[PDB]
Amino acid sequence: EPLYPVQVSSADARLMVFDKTEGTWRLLCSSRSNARVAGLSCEEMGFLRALTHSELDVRTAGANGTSGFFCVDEGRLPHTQRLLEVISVCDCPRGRFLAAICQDCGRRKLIVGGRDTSLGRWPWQVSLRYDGAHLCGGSLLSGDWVLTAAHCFPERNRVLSRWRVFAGAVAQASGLQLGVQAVVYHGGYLPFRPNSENSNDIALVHLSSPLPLTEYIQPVCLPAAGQALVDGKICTVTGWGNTQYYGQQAGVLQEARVPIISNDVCNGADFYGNQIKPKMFCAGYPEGGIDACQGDSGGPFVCEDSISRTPRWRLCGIVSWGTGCALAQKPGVYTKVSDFREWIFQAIKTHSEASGMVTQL
Ligand SMILES: N=C(N)c1ccc2[nH]c(-c3cccc(C4(O)CCCCC4)n3)cc2c1
Repeated sequence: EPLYPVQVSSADARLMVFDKTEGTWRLLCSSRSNARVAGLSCEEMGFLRALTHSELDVRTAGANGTSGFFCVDEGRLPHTQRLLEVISVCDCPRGRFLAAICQDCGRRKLIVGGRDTSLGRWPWQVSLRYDGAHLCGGSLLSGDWVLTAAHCFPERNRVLSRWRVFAGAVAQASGLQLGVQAVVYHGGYLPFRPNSENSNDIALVHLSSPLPLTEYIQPVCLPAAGQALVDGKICTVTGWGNTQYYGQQAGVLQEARVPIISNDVCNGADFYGNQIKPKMFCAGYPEGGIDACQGDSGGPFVCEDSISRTPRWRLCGIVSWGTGCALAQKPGVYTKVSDFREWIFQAIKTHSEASGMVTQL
């Protein structure tokens, strides 16, 4: 597990960044911009936000395994997308440094050809229902925000008073069921605007009230900044979708394990013939048999790593589309979440108070 270059102490929340030139960790020198440095640092690592921050003092706190300090270029800060771009080594005379409490995520506090799952195993999984029926899955990013697919909201399914967000249970008939205040969908999603090309198949659901965080309801993390999708890696897709294309929805949330498939193979004529656009990837088996399906759309494709020095699940894909379900040489296609990190943050930063359907290019 090659560590992410930005870390946050589980003990006291100190932020630490890696020095390429020396192999050491350095603290971040406190400054007038502590708040954005905090948020930016959480964003960087793949957490949604900094809930709170504070100043620590090396006289009362210890270096705790760090050699010196980085300083943040506050002029560049508000315009950077990368923390690693705005820091330089500095003396930090006053020995005061930054700590940040991030919105925790990716951690447990306990579909075709998959298995019945248990409660708390996938606590970010939500069911998105219109008029009483399950149409789509989604993934909690906080208690009030859900990441799902744009295609879940075509013309007829745009009356928000009719959507509900079901969380906290794995059986469809069990749990908490809340309203929706807004939907921010991607304006680069050509079909919503003919019909087209499924790039930018991504939307955010803002619930009219936040869910409690429990052992059954937790957010997922996001891919950290610059984090690559690793081909062949086995990740997990879950949902209440159909267990055969021409079948019934699962009554109990299912899970299935599927490897990432390189675009080399997936774009191949044997497979998808150049239909796999660069913000999409495929996952599944050349043989077929295990796949997501109708009604898993919007739900989580999650991959577990240890790059934050503790095991974490991160939402690497969103169930977008496929030609049938579980077909040999037709794997699942997913939205590449890492490619929409700044879009997710901008949307939430901009449309937090909005109501209705909002387009964000
Ligand atoms: N093999 C796969 N991985 C895969 C993934 C995702 C998939 N969605 C569908 C499909 C087919 C007909 C209608 C729909 C609706 O999207 C259902 C939700 C609301 C709008 C209409 N989805 C197939 C399919 C296959």
